[PDB]
Amino acid sequence: NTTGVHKIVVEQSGNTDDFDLNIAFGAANTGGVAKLYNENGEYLGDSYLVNKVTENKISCQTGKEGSMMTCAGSVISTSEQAGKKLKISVIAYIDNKEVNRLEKEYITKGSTLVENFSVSTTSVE
Repeated sequence: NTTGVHKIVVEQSGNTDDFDLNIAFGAANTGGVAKLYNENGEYLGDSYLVNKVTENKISCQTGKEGSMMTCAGSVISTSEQAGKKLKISVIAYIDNKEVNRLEKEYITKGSTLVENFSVSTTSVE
């Protein structure tokens, strides 16, 4: 069964001040639209959108009847200096069992860097 607590953790490290990290989370339950919760179990709404993430770790999860979760993100550089690095890890879980992972490293070239990513708990290999 694919039904359980669907969770996606986004982590950033490096020159975090020289980038803008924008992430959006969406999920589905066996009943319909899923409620979203943070690590402390606080309700976030049915869509969780964080613009210019300042935290080094962002987490989003469903209830026990979750069927899917998607995380879409964008990385935009805010520096004219080349060689600024951002490390991103996107880890997907179903009942605290890792089901998917994306590891990315972004490096500035002097021009505006516009990068995107999309990770889901139900992505087929």
